[PDB]
Amino acid sequence: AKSKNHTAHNQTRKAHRNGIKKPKTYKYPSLKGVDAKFKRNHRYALHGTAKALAKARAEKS
Amino acid sequence: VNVPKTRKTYCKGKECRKHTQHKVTQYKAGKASLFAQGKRRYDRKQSGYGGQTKQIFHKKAKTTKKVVLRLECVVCKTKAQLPLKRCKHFELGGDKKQKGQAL
Amino acid sequence: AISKNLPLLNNHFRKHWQERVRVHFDQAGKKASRRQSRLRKAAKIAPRPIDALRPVVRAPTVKYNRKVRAGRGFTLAELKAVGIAPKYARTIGISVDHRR
Amino acid sequence: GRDHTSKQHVRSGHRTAPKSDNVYLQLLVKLYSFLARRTDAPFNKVILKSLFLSKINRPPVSVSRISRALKQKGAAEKTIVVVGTVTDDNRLLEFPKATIAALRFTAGAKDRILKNGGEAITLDQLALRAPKGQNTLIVRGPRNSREAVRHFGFGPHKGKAPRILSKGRKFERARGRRRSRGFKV
Amino acid sequence: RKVLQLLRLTQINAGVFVRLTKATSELIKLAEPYVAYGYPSLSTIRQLVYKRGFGKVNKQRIALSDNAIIEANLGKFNILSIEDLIHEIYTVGPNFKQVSNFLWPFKLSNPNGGFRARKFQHFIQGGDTGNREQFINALVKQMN
Amino acid sequence: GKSRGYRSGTRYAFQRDFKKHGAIPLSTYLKVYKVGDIVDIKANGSIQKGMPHKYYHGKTGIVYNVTKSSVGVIINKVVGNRYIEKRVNLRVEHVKHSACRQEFLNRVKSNAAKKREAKANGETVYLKRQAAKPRGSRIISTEGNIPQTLAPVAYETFI
RNA sequence: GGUUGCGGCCAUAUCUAGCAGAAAGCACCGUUCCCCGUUCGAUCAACCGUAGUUAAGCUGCUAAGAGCAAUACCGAGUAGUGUAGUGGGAGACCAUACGCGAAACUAUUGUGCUGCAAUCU
RNA sequence: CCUAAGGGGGACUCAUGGAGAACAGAAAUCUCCAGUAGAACAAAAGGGUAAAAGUCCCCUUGAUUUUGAUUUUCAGUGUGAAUACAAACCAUGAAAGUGUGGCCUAUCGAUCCUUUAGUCCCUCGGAAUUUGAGGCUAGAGGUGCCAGAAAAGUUACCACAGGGAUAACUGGCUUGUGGCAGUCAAGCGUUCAUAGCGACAUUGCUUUUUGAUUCUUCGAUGUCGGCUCUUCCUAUCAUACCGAAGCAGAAUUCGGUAAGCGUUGGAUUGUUCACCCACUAAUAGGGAACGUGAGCUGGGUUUAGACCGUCGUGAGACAGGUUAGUUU
RNA sequence: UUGCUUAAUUGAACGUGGACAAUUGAAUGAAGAGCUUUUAGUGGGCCAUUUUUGGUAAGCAGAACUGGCGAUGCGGGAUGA
RNA sequence: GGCGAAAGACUAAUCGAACCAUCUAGUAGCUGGUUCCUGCCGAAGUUUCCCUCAGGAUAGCAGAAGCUCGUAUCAGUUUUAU
RNA sequence: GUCUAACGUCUAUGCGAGUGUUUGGGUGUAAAACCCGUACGCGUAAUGAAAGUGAACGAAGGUGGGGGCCCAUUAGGGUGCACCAUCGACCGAUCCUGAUGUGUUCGGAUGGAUUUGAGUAAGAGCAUAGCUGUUGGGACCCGAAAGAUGGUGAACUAUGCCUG
Ligand SMILES: CC(=O)O[C@@H]1[C@@H](O)[C@H](O[C@H]2[C@H](OC(=O)[C@H]3CC[C@@H]4[C@H](C3)O[C@@]3(C[C@H](OC(=O)/C=C/c5ccccc5)[C@H](C)CO3)[C@]43CO3)O[C@H](C)[C@@H](O)[C@@H]2OC(C)=O)O[C@H](C)[C@H]1O
Ligand SMILES: NC[C@@H]1O[C@H](O[C@H]2[C@@H](O)[C@H](O[C@@H]3[C@@H](O)[C@H](N)C[C@H](N)[C@H]3O[C@H]3O[C@H](CO)[C@@H](O)[C@H](O)[C@H]3N)O[C@@H]2CO)[C@H](N)[C@@H](O)[C@@H]1O
Ligand SMILES: NC[C@@H]1O[C@H](O[C@H]2[C@@H](O)[C@H](O[C@@H]3[C@@H](O)[C@H](N)C[C@H](N)[C@H]3O[C@H]3O[C@H](CO)[C@@H](O)[C@H](O)[C@H]3N)O[C@@H]2CO)[C@H](N)[C@@H](O)[C@@H]1O
Ligand SMILES: NC[C@@H]1O[C@H](O[C@H]2[C@@H](O)[C@H](O[C@@H]3[C@@H](O)[C@H](N)C[C@H](N)[C@H]3O[C@H]3O[C@H](CO)[C@@H](O)[C@H](O)[C@H]3N)O[C@@H]2CO)[C@H](N)[C@@H](O)[C@@H]1O
Ligand SMILES: NC[C@@H]1O[C@H](O[C@H]2[C@@H](O)[C@H](O[C@@H]3[C@@H](O)[C@H](N)C[C@H](N)[C@H]3O[C@H]3O[C@H](CO)[C@@H](O)[C@H](O)[C@H]3N)O[C@@H]2CO)[C@H](N)[C@@H](O)[C@@H]1O
Ligand SMILES: NC[C@@H]1O[C@H](O[C@H]2[C@@H](O)[C@H](O[C@@H]3[C@@H](O)[C@H](N)C[C@H](N)[C@H]3O[C@H]3O[C@H](CO)[C@@H](O)[C@H](O)[C@H]3N)O[C@@H]2CO)[C@H](N)[C@@H](O)[C@@H]1O
Ligand SMILES: NC[C@@H]1O[C@H](O[C@H]2[C@@H](O)[C@H](O[C@@H]3[C@@H](O)[C@H](N)C[C@H](N)[C@H]3O[C@H]3O[C@H](CO)[C@@H](O)[C@H](O)[C@H]3N)O[C@@H]2CO)[C@H](N)[C@@H](O)[C@@H]1O
Ligand SMILES: [Mg+2]
Ligand SMILES: [Mg+2]
Ligand SMILES: [Mg+2]
Ligand SMILES: [Mg+2]
Ligand SMILES: [Mg+2]
Ligand SMILES: [Mg+2]
Ligand SMILES: [Mg+2]
Ligand SMILES: [Mg+2]
Ligand SMILES: [Mg+2]
Ligand SMILES: [Mg+2]
Ligand SMILES: [Mg+2]
Ligand SMILES: [Mg+2]
Ligand SMILES: [Mg+2]
Ligand SMILES: [Mg+2]
Ligand SMILES: [Mg+2]
Ligand SMILES: [Mg+2]
Ligand SMILES: [Mg+2]
Ligand SMILES: [Mg+2]
Ligand SMILES: [Mg+2]
Ligand SMILES: [Mg+2]
Ligand SMILES: [Mg+2]
Ligand SMILES: [Mg+2]
Ligand SMILES: [Mg+2]
Ligand SMILES: [Mg+2]
Ligand SMILES: [Mg+2]
Ligand SMILES: [Mg+2]
Ligand SMILES: [Mg+2]
Ligand SMILES: [Mg+2]
Ligand SMILES: [Mg+2]
Ligand SMILES: [Mg+2]
Ligand SMILES: [Mg+2]
Ligand SMILES: [Mg+2]
Ligand SMILES: [Mg+2]
Ligand SMILES: [Mg+2]
Ligand SMILES: [Mg+2]
Ligand SMILES: [Mg+2]
Ligand SMILES: [Mg+2]
Ligand SMILES: [Mg+2]
Ligand SMILES: [Mg+2]
Ligand SMILES: [Mg+2]
Ligand SMILES: [Mg+2]
Ligand SMILES: [Mg+2]
Ligand SMILES: [Mg+2]
Ligand SMILES: [Mg+2]
Ligand SMILES: [Mg+2]
Ligand SMILES: [Mg+2]
Ligand SMILES: [Mg+2]
Ligand SMILES: [Mg+2]
Ligand SMILES: [Mg+2]
Ligand SMILES: [Mg+2]
Ligand SMILES: [Mg+2]
Ligand SMILES: [Mg+2]
Ligand SMILES: [Mg+2]
Ligand SMILES: [Mg+2]
Ligand SMILES: [Mg+2]
Ligand SMILES: [Mg+2]
Ligand SMILES: [Mg+2]
Ligand SMILES: [Mg+2]
Ligand SMILES: [Mg+2]
Ligand SMILES: [Mg+2]
Ligand SMILES: [Mg+2]
Ligand SMILES: [Mg+2]
Ligand SMILES: [Mg+2]
Ligand SMILES: [Mg+2]
Ligand SMILES: [Mg+2]
Ligand SMILES: [Mg+2]
Ligand SMILES: [Mg+2]
Ligand SMILES: [Mg+2]
Ligand SMILES: [Mg+2]
Ligand SMILES: [Mg+2]
Ligand SMILES: [Mg+2]
Ligand SMILES: [Mg+2]
Ligand SMILES: [Mg+2]
Ligand SMILES: [Mg+2]
Ligand SMILES: [Mg+2]
Ligand SMILES: [Mg+2]
Ligand SMILES: [Mg+2]
Ligand SMILES: [Mg+2]
Ligand SMILES: [Mg+2]
Ligand SMILES: [Mg+2]
Ligand SMILES: [Mg+2]
Ligand SMILES: [Mg+2]
Ligand SMILES: [Mg+2]
Ligand SMILES: [Mg+2]
Ligand SMILES: [Mg+2]
Ligand SMILES: [Mg+2]
Ligand SMILES: [Mg+2]
Ligand SMILES: [Mg+2]
Ligand SMILES: [Mg+2]
Ligand SMILES: [Mg+2]
Ligand SMILES: [Mg+2]
Ligand SMILES: [Mg+2]
Ligand SMILES: [Mg+2]
Ligand SMILES: [Mg+2]
Ligand SMILES: [Zn+2]
Repeated sequence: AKSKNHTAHNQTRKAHRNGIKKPKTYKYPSLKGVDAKFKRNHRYALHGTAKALAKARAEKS
Repeated sequence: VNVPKTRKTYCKGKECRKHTQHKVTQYKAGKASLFAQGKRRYDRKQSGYGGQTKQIFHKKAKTTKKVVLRLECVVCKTKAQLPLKRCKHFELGGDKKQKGQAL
Repeated sequence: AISKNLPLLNNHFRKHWQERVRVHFDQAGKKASRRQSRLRKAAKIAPRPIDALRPVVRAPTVKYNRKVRAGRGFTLAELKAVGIAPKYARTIGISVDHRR
Repeated sequence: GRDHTSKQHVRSGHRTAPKSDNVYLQLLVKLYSFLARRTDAPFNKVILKSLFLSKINRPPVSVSRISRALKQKGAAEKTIVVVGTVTDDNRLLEFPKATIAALRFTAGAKDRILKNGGEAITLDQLALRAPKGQNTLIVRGPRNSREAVRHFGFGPHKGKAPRILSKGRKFERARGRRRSRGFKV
Repeated sequence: RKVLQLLRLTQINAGVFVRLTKATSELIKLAEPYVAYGYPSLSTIRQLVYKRGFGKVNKQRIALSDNAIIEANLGKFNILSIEDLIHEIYTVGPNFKQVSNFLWPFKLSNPNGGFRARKFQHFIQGGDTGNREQFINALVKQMN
Repeated sequence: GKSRGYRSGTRYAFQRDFKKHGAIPLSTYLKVYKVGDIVDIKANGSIQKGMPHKYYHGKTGIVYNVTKSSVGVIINKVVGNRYIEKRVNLRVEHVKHSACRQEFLNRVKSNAAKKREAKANGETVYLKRQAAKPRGSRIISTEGNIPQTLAPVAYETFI
């Protein structure tokens, strides 16, 4: 038998018809893998932060 | 490979929840029961005519086995299992190495 | 044989299934003949009703307890309570169930 | 010859007409083809486009969502526009008096809107009392609650629903979903 | 190929105006084996814009047959006439980018009198590609 | 037999610089990395824990996680026809702040100071950067510099 | 400015051979009951600051010094290299065109700078 | 492969050289100086390492527990391996710290079944108790063709689907090999490089060798040799005319123009090739699908029968010998 | 704001409020950008320049980038993927 | 199965397992073929796994349907900084 | 390259938290058309091996965008469905804690956890049809060498016998 083993010919053509596209960026990236101790605490700081801001607006209504 | 007959590792028993001293023994596979469902099914399948019904392994390649240590806690008698790497030789509580001695 | 993201099917068509295909072309014809037989039975035995009186019984199982449906026959105690003998009751259009 | 920087002869990829041959749905687009062509009001261009959408692109709008949409600040008398069917919600404890313009109303929805003092009008009746869509509020149904979307983008560690006909412990639960049976993805 | 596409040179005998910076110069260096370029005279610019000048209006190639088209598309850049556009191109003005991109790429014919015997070699070595500098005016006269 | 191990082909990439082997100067351990910082990755062959893979040697990215002795960096790696976000855990010995931030943050401050001063002066200033433009006209004086005429030299053998 | 303690960059700071070094500091230096460690109070441990010394350490200077660092009408726009031709040459290879452009070599110059605290002729 | 060759701490500095010390010498042990690593770190090699990662000493078990994230191979599936944290429990050190196996890059294994450990928890479905069995979580027993069937031969009695994706002829590229020829000229040639030769080198040509390759042909191009017959090439054996000689004659040898013209009869062998006998002016070498089988012949090779030797337990094998085997 | 961190009133992350207005911070281009579902054929390749490995070499075998032929006619190279 | 003074010979021109009918339209990763027109778009011989090497699955390349929006912010390119 | 059973995507249609008359019953101008309803299927709850448990802190949450609509007066503000990114809350499983109590071994309140589910978070489905795609079927059409079951042959021929 015996055939072609390997070639990257035509592979950059195929990647550039519709790809080699940069991913979109968002204001909030996903926090997967950030330290758990900080992430647990970041929950309490934000919930408490929301409490303070909620009261400031409830006064101003 | 030389492993001491005692070891201080974590004990998962709820009474202990800590490092205790553990007696080290080599794990031994138990005798195969005749009433395990797979043996019950296997005996029924082999019965009658048809010959051998389940495959028989032949193409052995490994030359060792994984040695398993049975760690029994002296406080609560909870057993633990630890697999070791593949060793052709293994002793439990052998003579410890003496470095510096002559031949 | 396996391709794409599809559910795996269980299509039991590995026997000689085509020798055992019952197509109900005679649904309307059998309906009509059943109606004619039923009319025939009624004209045969009029004015006695074609249906025996059936009891009312609780459905078995925890799923159909709430429902109640027509049984097979009135029990011997029930017929005793209305003073009808089972042998006589079967002759006046009443169904009997010795089992219930 | 040309070195094309883009694909040649490409259709727009948007519906320019309803796929439906319902003669009465095309009469409404004829009204809003005229309105989108001539009023400069952005509301009318959205309605003409929305009349082309397919059934899965016009999810049913419950009357509870309109109730929640009417509970926005300063929205109690806005006119609700639903290009599709407005369905009933028997989980509501109460419904306000409201004017709702929709393609279709279910019997519970129409009864409940009118029972609570509201109006259930069609989109042509809307185009006369609001030819520029003044003081309106368009409500769209949930697009991603559909069952087919559960299986979209399925793969390892993707968390989507397998396409499967039966459900139970014997159906695609052993090897690849459990560390005691090999791996988990 | 990408460089020529970014210069809006996507056919043979297509012409474009480039303001010389360093970025655009290195661009032209990349396209050098495939282009003939040079320094255009004022009359060459006028002849190009008058005969083959077209504007890109709502993605359409429209002849510059009246100053109102130019005003309606470049009045925010103080271009009210074909001569304002020619002046803005020749003495490269503060709004050269907008004025040259509004201009559809010029579609010239083949030269009346032909090219050299073999085009695709530098103008210095007897070919046609590369920088010919003032003889681009003679070439545009041949091709426009 | 093909060999494609983790550190294959890193004979020269993971080497220390010539006459720069040994202990790490402690400014490497005194630098402070915050989430959002841009850092270059360059593997230290002498620290084997937390080493980046050879792909990330020479790549630049953003810190997303800060741990006891390491930082997490987001790299976009090309896989076929798109980019994939790679999240690499790196000890700080293999990490350095990217110097491209401080120039751009300096261009922002300079733009702000001149703009507020033209506003103070009631004038305008133009802040967009420009590529180098062709040089203007000029006059060459020949006092002490009369042109010297050169000619091509004949061929010689110097062996 | 010197000196000590802790340092940053880690030879412009290293190496070799000479010479010099006020004040203070550092150092060598004296002793072995105690804590401590050694075959050995040599190292390490403790005590005295008392008996002595800048001999050494250290610091500075000297050397067509070795090494190191920097610079360049040094070499050299050389080697190499991206791009081009229906260029040369049987070929090996070479020239030209639009660009980028070394290393060795040579010459010259230099031989630590500095942060915190304390201290001194 | 390793209870240390793992983990922590501490102390020391390795290869080698010089100069010295009873037996003692090139190598025993001791001392000083020098010593950027020229050593050692299990095992291949690379990287890494000097108040250490190396050598020695002390203490230990982090080679432990729960599961998540990530990197490499990647489909961004699995496996292996690794990285950084979270929550425990520990080791070590005065401490800061470090430790989730081996300084880093290789050292390994699914479903089904069994076995052990854990939780002592769920089920055995009319209700209980106790055995037994079945479940949930983690290991082990293994697939080395290592993403993982349960597996010996022969066919010359043979069959089928195909394949010029692939061998055995010709043909095509190449020309190592084979064959033929040059240039330089150290030597040979009584003297004398070149009458005739010519080493060490070096440039070529040819396709009458064998290799190398697998482009054409496997819905078939009849595969050896001989016989017959025609033609072509020249690198010329003879014959014609000539030049050269270490050409006195005779003979011979080298060379030019030259393929016009000829180049045989036999023993043995299927032979091509070979080797003899003999004639001859000479008995040159080749091509034309290794010319030439609807031209022949069919001796060889290569179906089926059969014998022997060697091999095989055997069926059978032999590119070994032998005999008989339809040429449309 | 916090249950994380600092000797701390120190920091970390996420925030309230305020200031910096179209030269909102290089060039060139952009028949616009982003997103989703579903499915075909294919999974023998070959060639040219250049880099390049084995081989004396091959119209030989094997890789790298690009462009091509395959899948493509047309003018030229007589003829020729 | 027969029969064989043995050739795997003969057993109705059929023999290293006769003939007839059925199971049977046996299976085939291998051959061959596969029927009207025009218009637009338009490939792959590459990745990974497979008793995988003439085959599949998988990703890629391609078409179709669109959907959310309307210059938002993208690029097989340059410049500058690093 | 067909038909069928069961399916994936898209589209049209009816109704819509429901939906599907046709198994069947009624009826008929009689396989049609017209009508009926109990059940049942799918959907409206998930999760765990199972015993079992079982979806609102809040205007059914917050942040950055977001068409449309509203107030404006370049600009700006308000309201922001669908949808995108992100951080939370709720239900099931797993692990930790373990209140009053108790058939003293049961019970599980409360508070937690880089864990986990094909879930909730003001329903979206059901049904019919069409193209295309999937699987089983002879399965695009034609094609083996073979395997099995039941039968017919010694008029040829092989061998025995009998009579010539
Ligand atoms: C005599 C002999 O050598 O043959 C034995 C056979 O007797 C044995 O049969 C056992 C039989 O095996 C099986 O039925 C299969 C089960 C799993 C498959 C295979 C055999 O075992 C595997 C292979 C491999 O491990 C082994 O190989 C198992 C060895 C074993 C030995 C005794 C009991 C159980 C297992 C994987 C680890 C998983 O388990 C598995 C995937 O291939 O199971 C019954 C319960 C036993 O009675 C029965 O053992 C006896 C006494 O006869 O199976 C082994 C594989 C054979 O080697
Ligand atoms: N362990 C041996 C096996 O146990 C059998 O009997 C056992 C069973 O009846 C029961 O075993 C249960 C079993 O039902 C269930 N399916 C699995 C569960 N892990 C077992 O549990 C058992 O094994 C675990 C493992 O170490 C032990 O910790 C535990 O004490 C023991 N009860 O408990 C018994 C052991 O205590 C037979 N005694 C013996 O023949 C068989 O080989
Ligand atoms: N002249 C060389 C070449 O010869 C070839 O033809 C064949 C012959 O030359 C030679 O074949 C030989 C044969 O001569 C000889 N007498 C018997 C041998 N069995 C044949 O083949 C042998 O050689 C070939 C080639 O390496 C290989 O297949 C193998 O080694 C062997 N079978 O090798 C070729 C293939 O077998 C080409 N057809 C030709 O075009 C080319 O010129
Ligand atoms: N024909 C070509 C030549 O003839 C040659 O022929 C040879 C002889 O026949 C001849 O010799 C002479 C000849 O020159 C002369 N003109 C005639 C004379 N009869 C010959 O004589 C010769 O033949 C006779 C008769 O048979 C003999 O008896 C005598 O021995 C022999 N020398 O000269 C040659 C000397 O041997 C040779 N055969 C050979 O060189 C070559 O074949
Ligand atoms: N002085 C100019 C030079 O530009 C060079 O590179 C410049 C370009 O040539 C280069 O562009 C490359 C391009 O060549 C390559 N083929 C594709 C790659 N995506 C581009 O990369 C660039 O663009 C991407 C986004 O597209 C950005 O991440 C980033 O700006 C840059 N890496 O990146 C730079 C543009 O940003 C080098 N950076 C450096 O030698 C030098 O700065
Ligand atoms: N050695 C420094 C490294 O070089 C980088 O970039 C250098 C080269 O990589 C870069 O080369 C670019 C090339 O990337 C790009 N793809 C094509 C461009 N023509 C080349 O640029 C070249 O030509 C331009 C003018 O055309 C010159 O300015 C430049 O010096 C020259 N190298 O030009 C730079 C010359 O120094 C960065 N300058 C620097 O930050 C980095 O550390
Ligand atoms: N009741 C089970 C079966 O349902 C079949 O019918 C099913 C199909 O006709 C129909 O299929 C629909 C499909 O049309 C629609 N576009 C999407 C929907 N997911 C499918 O439903 C599917 O999923 C449901 C479970 O959710 C399964 O029970 C059903 O078998 C399966 N076809 O939905 C019905 C729901 O069951 C048949 N009547 C019969 O085979 C059997 O009764
Ligand atoms: Mg292949
Ligand atoms: Mg291979
Ligand atoms: Mg039995
Ligand atoms: Mg038996
Ligand atoms: Mg049986
Ligand atoms: Mg059996
Ligand atoms: Mg077995
Ligand atoms: Mg066996
Ligand atoms: Mg055209
Ligand atoms: Mg919901
Ligand atoms: Mg997850
Ligand atoms: Mg099943
Ligand atoms: Mg695991
Ligand atoms: Mg003319
Ligand atoms: Mg490690
Ligand atoms: Mg070690
Ligand atoms: Mg150790
Ligand atoms: Mg140490
Ligand atoms: Mg050395
Ligand atoms: Mg040496
Ligand atoms: Mg997580
Ligand atoms: Mg992965
Ligand atoms: Mg992995
Ligand atoms: Mg590996
Ligand atoms: Mg590990
Ligand atoms: Mg600690
Ligand atoms: Mg730890
Ligand atoms: Mg582990
Ligand atoms: Mg392995
Ligand atoms: Mg295993
Ligand atoms: Mg199991
Ligand atoms: Mg076992
Ligand atoms: Mg089991
Ligand atoms: Mg029971
Ligand atoms: Mg029990
Ligand atoms: Mg092996
Ligand atoms: Mg395999
Ligand atoms: Mg494999
Ligand atoms: Mg054979
Ligand atoms: Mg025969
Ligand atoms: Mg071939
Ligand atoms: Mg040769
Ligand atoms: Mg020679
Ligand atoms: Mg001589
Ligand atoms: Mg061949
Ligand atoms: Mg043929
Ligand atoms: Mg023929
Ligand atoms: Mg022929
Ligand atoms: Mg001749
Ligand atoms: Mg002659
Ligand atoms: Mg002739
Ligand atoms: Mg003869
Ligand atoms: Mg003869
Ligand atoms: Mg030949
Ligand atoms: Mg022949
Ligand atoms: Mg012939
Ligand atoms: Mg013949
Ligand atoms: Mg012949
Ligand atoms: Mg004839
Ligand atoms: Mg023959
Ligand atoms: Mg013969
Ligand atoms: Mg013979
Ligand atoms: Mg024979
Ligand atoms: Mg033989
Ligand atoms: Mg004969
Ligand atoms: Mg496919
Ligand atoms: Mg495929
Ligand atoms: Mg091929
Ligand atoms: Mg193929
Ligand atoms: Mg093809
Ligand atoms: Mg072409
Ligand atoms: Mg032509
Ligand atoms: Mg030619
Ligand atoms: Mg018999
Ligand atoms: Mg035979
Ligand atoms: Mg016969
Ligand atoms: Mg057939
Ligand atoms: Mg096209
Ligand atoms: Mg396999
Ligand atoms: Mg193969
Ligand atoms: Mg195949
Ligand atoms: Mg084929
Ligand atoms: Mg229902
Ligand atoms: Mg639901
Ligand atoms: Mg709470
Ligand atoms: Mg939860
Ligand atoms: Mg868990
Ligand atoms: Mg309890
Ligand atoms: Mg949670
Ligand atoms: Mg068929
Ligand atoms: Mg058959
Ligand atoms: Mg069989
Ligand atoms: Mg039979
Ligand atoms: Mg007879
Ligand atoms: Zn214990």
